[PDB]
Amino acid sequence: YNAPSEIKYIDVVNTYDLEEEASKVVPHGGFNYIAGASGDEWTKRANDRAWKHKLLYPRLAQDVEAPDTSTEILGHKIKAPFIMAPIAAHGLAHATKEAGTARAVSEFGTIMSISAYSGATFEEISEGLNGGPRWFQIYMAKDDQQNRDILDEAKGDGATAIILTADSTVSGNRDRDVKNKFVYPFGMPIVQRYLRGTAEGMSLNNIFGASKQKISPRDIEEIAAHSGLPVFVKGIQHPEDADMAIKAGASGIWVSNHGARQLYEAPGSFDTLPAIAERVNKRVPIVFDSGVRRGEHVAKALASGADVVALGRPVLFGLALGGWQGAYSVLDYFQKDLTRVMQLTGSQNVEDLKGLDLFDNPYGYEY
Amino acid sequence: YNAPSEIKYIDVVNTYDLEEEASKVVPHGGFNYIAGASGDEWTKRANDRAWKHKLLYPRLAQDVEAPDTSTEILGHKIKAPFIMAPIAAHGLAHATKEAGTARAVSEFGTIMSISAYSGATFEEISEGLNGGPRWFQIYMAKDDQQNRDILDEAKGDGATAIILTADSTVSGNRDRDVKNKFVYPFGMPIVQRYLRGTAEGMSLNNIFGASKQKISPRDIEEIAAHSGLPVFVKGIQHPEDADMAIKAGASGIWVSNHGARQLYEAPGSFDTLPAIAERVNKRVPIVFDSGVRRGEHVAKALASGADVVALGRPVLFGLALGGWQGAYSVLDYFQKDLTRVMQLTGSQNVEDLKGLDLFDNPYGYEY
Amino acid sequence: YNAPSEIKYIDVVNTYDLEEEASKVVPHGGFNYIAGASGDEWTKRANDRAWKHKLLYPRLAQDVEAPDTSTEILGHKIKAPFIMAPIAAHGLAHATKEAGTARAVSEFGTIMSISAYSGATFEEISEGLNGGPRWFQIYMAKDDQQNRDILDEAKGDGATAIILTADSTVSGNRDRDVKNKFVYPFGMPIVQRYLRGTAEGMSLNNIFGASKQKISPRDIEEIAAHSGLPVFVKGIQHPEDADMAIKAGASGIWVSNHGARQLYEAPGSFDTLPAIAERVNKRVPIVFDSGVRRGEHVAKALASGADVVALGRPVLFGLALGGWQGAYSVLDYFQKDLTRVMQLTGSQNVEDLKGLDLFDNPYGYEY
Amino acid sequence: IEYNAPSEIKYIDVVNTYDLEEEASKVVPHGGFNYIAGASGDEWTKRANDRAWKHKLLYPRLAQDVEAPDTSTEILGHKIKAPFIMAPIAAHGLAHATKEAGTARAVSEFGTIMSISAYSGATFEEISEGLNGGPRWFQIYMAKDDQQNRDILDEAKGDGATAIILTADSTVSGNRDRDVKNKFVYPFGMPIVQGASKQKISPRDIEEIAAHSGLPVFVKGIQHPEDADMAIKAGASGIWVSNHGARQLYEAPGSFDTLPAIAERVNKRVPIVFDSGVRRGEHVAKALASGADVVALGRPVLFGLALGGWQGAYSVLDYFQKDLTRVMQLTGSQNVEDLKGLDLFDNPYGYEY
Ligand SMILES: Cc1cc2nc3c(=O)[nH]c(=O)nc-3n(C[C@H](O)[C@H](O)[C@H](O)COP(=O)(O)O)c2cc1C
Ligand SMILES: Cc1cc2nc3c(=O)[nH]c(=O)nc-3n(C[C@H](O)[C@H](O)[C@H](O)COP(=O)(O)O)c2cc1C
Ligand SMILES: Cc1cc2nc3c(=O)[nH]c(=O)nc-3n(C[C@H](O)[C@H](O)[C@H](O)COP(=O)(O)O)c2cc1C
Ligand SMILES: Cc1cc2nc3c(=O)[nH]c(=O)nc-3n(C[C@H](O)[C@H](O)[C@H](O)COP(=O)(O)O)c2cc1C
Repeated sequence: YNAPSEIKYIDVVNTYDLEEEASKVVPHGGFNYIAGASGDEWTKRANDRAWKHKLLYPRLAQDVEAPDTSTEILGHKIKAPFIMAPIAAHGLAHATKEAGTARAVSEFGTIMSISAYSGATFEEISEGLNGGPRWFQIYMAKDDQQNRDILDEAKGDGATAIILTADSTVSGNRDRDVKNKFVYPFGMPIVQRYLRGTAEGMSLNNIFGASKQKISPRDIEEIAAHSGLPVFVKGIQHPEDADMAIKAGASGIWVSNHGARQLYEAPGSFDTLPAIAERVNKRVPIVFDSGVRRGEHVAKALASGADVVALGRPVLFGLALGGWQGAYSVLDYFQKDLTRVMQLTGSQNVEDLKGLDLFDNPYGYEY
Repeated sequence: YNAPSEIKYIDVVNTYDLEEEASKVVPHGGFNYIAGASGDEWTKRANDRAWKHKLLYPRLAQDVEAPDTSTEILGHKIKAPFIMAPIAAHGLAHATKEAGTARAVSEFGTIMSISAYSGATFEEISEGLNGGPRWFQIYMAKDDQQNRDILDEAKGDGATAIILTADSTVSGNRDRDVKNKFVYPFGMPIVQRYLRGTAEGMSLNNIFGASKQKISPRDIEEIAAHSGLPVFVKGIQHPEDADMAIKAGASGIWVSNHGARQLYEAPGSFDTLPAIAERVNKRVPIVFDSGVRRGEHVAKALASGADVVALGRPVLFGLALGGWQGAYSVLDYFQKDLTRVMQLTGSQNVEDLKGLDLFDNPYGYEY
Repeated sequence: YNAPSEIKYIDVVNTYDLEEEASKVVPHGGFNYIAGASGDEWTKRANDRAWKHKLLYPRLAQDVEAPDTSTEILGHKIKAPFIMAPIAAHGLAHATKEAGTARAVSEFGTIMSISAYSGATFEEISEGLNGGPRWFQIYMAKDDQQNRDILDEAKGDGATAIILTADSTVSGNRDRDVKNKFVYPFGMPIVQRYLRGTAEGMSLNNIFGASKQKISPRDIEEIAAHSGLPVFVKGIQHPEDADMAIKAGASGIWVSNHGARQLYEAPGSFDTLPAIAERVNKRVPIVFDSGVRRGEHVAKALASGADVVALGRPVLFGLALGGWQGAYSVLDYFQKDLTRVMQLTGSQNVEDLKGLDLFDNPYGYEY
Repeated sequence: IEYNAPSEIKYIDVVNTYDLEEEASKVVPHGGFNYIAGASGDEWTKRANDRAWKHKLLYPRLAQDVEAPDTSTEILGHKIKAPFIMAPIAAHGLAHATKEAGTARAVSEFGTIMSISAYSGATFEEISEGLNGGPRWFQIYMAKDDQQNRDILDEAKGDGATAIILTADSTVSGNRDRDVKNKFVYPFGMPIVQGASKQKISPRDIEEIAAHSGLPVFVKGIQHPEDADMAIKAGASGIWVSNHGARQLYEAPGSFDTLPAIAERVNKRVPIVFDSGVRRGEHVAKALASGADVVALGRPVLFGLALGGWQGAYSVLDYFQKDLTRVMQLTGSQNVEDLKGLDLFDNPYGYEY
């Protein structure tokens, strides 16, 4: 499996261009596994087009200069209001794999979310992170004991938070992977205690198929008790699941449609956020994801009730293209892109963004 | 008439791809008789896009495992909440014709609907049905006795329900058929009793022509008294017709626009179901059709007030590609596809699906 | 100037196809003068797409058979609720010019509207009409005497109503005609008196330029008083103009935007009709035009508050393809087309069309 | 650095202004051509500026007793032939050799107000030549150093500027994808200046520029009505609704969708200049009916400059006037005040209808 191995910074004019550029260095099956989404990919187009439903205003004479993008979340100072989303199998994009990404995230100065379906070990990622804050994302086992072990091992690694992803009890209808009969070209060290024998050669359907299908609120309570760490429930799109999660002991709400890779013919993630934030009414922090590509998106997410956003596909396309330097280039882009938007909207800091007016656009994408 | 005859299962990644796949093997006239719709087919595209007006929510920690797709309608236990739609002249799609389809539907475990314009005899379909349940769909003659005869034969063969298709009192303006100058290349045994000889060589326009134009509610009463069977009234888009049908004695309502093949410049069928369902007010069962293509459209219909759905073009496209096994592949796909959707929306059984929240998308297809 | 001369019936499948088909046998300039409209023709597209804002319901068990398209307007019995709209310079479409169209309309059994910018004389047209009813459409001269003159000639020739086209005090910005430097290849005998020459070699801007710009409500009183005939005011899109015209003695309101050939960046004509019909509140008859192409449109117009529609561009493509007989085929197409629609909508007669429920589509054209 | 703008001077036939964009791409150097035509991000907000005109639609009106409509109007004492003036734009040299002076002469002979950018490729003297006694407003980009502002404003009152336009929506550049991709470097210098422009602009800066210049000040870049309140309160004599032809903030609305709410907050306290997207008489009319007092034209004049110097520019100003004159006739507008009273049709379907 010929993954790219080249390391370097890259010019990021916009993050949409990176998809096509990565398509040229990443193996066909893997690239489309990274890029693709459920069905004819309509709900992924909605993730992207929802950004035009709410439009930013330029603001004049605001007494603003050198905006400060820093913020804080569960006591982690970070350089911008974004973090790295859990993404499986970075190996698919670059030989340095999760360590590559980790090192970029670490040096940028934000949080790395580690995925249960990681291609690399904790040890290999820890050396990439070099003491940087990390949270861990769990896809659960059926067997309770294996869950205690993963959470224990994750804690020993230093994870200061746990992410329950619950939107993937079975796989989404990912036509690209099915037509390419994709199977993972390496193992998943952390979870293979419950695939028992390698993830290599298996499809994402049997992997999700061996994880826990029958997740209940009790699982959120349980994980919080055992881990002793703050718990995010990730994949939420209906506000009712925000109440349920919080009542179950979640310390944060992660709004997300899994980048349209799960339930098809669903709304674009950003359209669900206001309602969810209104229900949460600031009881816990909110991380938002699924379709962020621009600083104008980070702003809009913040203005709409998110505390931070999680970045995914672009950072993977950066990795592919220049390893940890390519990824850092993408993180650096987002900060600078955000820094421009703050200046033109009268935002001195991250709290100002959360308070911005938004122009409602009933006409949508075609205007 | 060079129908395909090859029998086999097929991969089904989605049902849309089947269209182009069938055109390569089904001859020009018959293929376009099956695919196309009235006018420029704007309403057919409406049936497809209506699905994007109400969107599903993913639900999390719903305590759901191995969802059950079985439901019951008018005493029949069926494996999934869908039935086969009455479709004429399956010979256009495949040499095994209505028998092929019958075998698949019966072997899958759901109800077959028999078209009065079937290319095969009642006897030939029975072979195919090997005991499975059937409903009979009548295009009424003008002569009463001939209605009684047909209903009596239908009931003789085993029909447990009669479907009155009342939306075809004259043909829609099917441009593809006018320009191809399409005429049926074999006869219709159940109805030639009222044609100018045999249905072979005739346009659908004159066949409908030979059928009853002046259909009134007295006909619903008459069919039900005579047949002593449940009568569904089919082709309903407007709520008043549903009340009228029920007062006239109908035992179910069948929401349909005939796959856009009749009145042009009308709404997508799905946009009309809620208002019809409110007027029905759970007095009788509702079957929905016209545009179903995914498990998600199956769930959205039940959620909006149907009890089951009817499948059409997709099953025919499959039958063209692999006879009874091609058709079976398609039904199986709709079942697996529904199963995924139930799990992700947090529906343990079919009754849960009818209680689902939908997201209103006022932006429409382009979002 | 090489206009078509062939006379024959034609196969009309839909009226949209006729446009491209007439382009094959009509000289570039004259064709594009017929086909085009103001600006980028966005408002011509709005005229067509507005039909998708209100969608017809099919209705079942309506007890309808052989519907009757006949109707009556200001005491004229006619075979269908449509009339021929006034259009200049028919000789650009066909050698028989306005006499061929007259023959078509008269044989069909509806009303002919004569343009003041006709290229036939009153006697040539009158010959094709062989006694059929006619309405005369005036573009006013600046000089009062010449207005009295034209009306005297129109009443003497048989006209039973006068149509005041008032939406063209100056020309639309018709981009096709400027780029083609289009000018008329023959004279216009009826208005010649107030052009300082012959209409031959003149642009439509300079012709409209000679006509009265300063049309006021007194111009309506005066035409009524002089003619003694019922006066339609034509080009209305704003309800206030309906009040104004009726208050000035108009006996009819003709809703129109000149088939999008005048004011650019304006609504599709059909969207403007309900408001107008409400303000009119049945004080006088309403003719609708500007975009009619199908029987569904005729039904929607009548259901939205029109008594009749007027046909235009497609009748002229008809004339190009087969002179009076091609034209007749189009009228006969509209008659048949509306007949199917009445059958499926449950309309026995023309009055029934006026009471139809329409489904509201807020999603517009892409749905 | 090397720049080879077209130098031919001629009148052109303008059928519509959309066609001028591509026509001018055939005779303007690629880099500079796309500097003028391009916008931020993937230009969705520039497309938004154009499509907004389809949100409100004009009605034809009949028997309005109208003839020879009159497009003249008046703003802060200036009598102008049409309710449009020229927007402030930099680097006219990018379009034509005659640069700002060419545009000046078209604007002057036509009979409306030239607006002069601080970042112009020409001297006040070179521009005054083309202007030939005609009226001018000076648009400032503020420097950090107060003395330079005061010096540039004195200079501008010296040349005869009768208003000052403060442009506050460019505290940092838009994200112009084309310029980055084409590594476009500005080919000439800006002799009215000499980057470190004033980021931290406040209301106090409005007060100060009114107070020193002693001229009417317009605030330019407004898309939020609060900012109209802030401007009038700080002493602005005018409000200039603009998103900078979409060359600035991305993923924002089309300028014309924001106009009504601003007009409503302004309450005719000061006059309103509107811009960003104007391409037809139909748009001048809708801007006016939606609360504007005059519009500013930009890209289409420049494209006319490119194709025919002052005479191309002029052909464009001429086009708008005739185009607007057609619309007035068909809408029942005798004069420019009548346009501000026009009813508009609400189109909730959007561009696709
Ligand atoms: C290739 C890929 C792999 C992913 N793997 C995981 C995973 O293992 N666990 C998880 O919770 N989310 C996973 N996600 C979802 C992301 O955390 C996030 O929700 C998504 O990337 C946001 O969409 P965007 O990247 O298009 O902005 C994955 C997404 C992608 C594209
Ligand atoms: C080729 C074809 C033939 C049909 N023949 C009949 C028929 O004989 N009787 C009837 O009641 N409906 C008939 N229908 C309508 C179907 O019962 C059903 O309404 C339609 O196929 C559903 O739309 P879809 O297939 O596009 O989802 C036919 C539909 C198609 C596409
Ligand atoms: C080529 C052409 C010539 C026309 N000439 C006239 C005319 O002389 N007088 C008039 O009142 N309307 C004229 N009209 C407008 C028609 O009366 C009518 O409003 C229009 O054709 C309806 O639009 P449609 O043809 O797209 O349905 C003309 C329209 C066309 C297309
Ligand atoms: C190439 C270019 C340069 C510009 N330079 C300036 C400038 O220096 N100062 C300023 O206030 N506005 C500037 N603008 C904005 C214009 O004043 C005006 O707001 C814009 O042209 C309106 O967009 P439109 O011409 O596309 O309708 C510029 C616009 C363009 C396209």
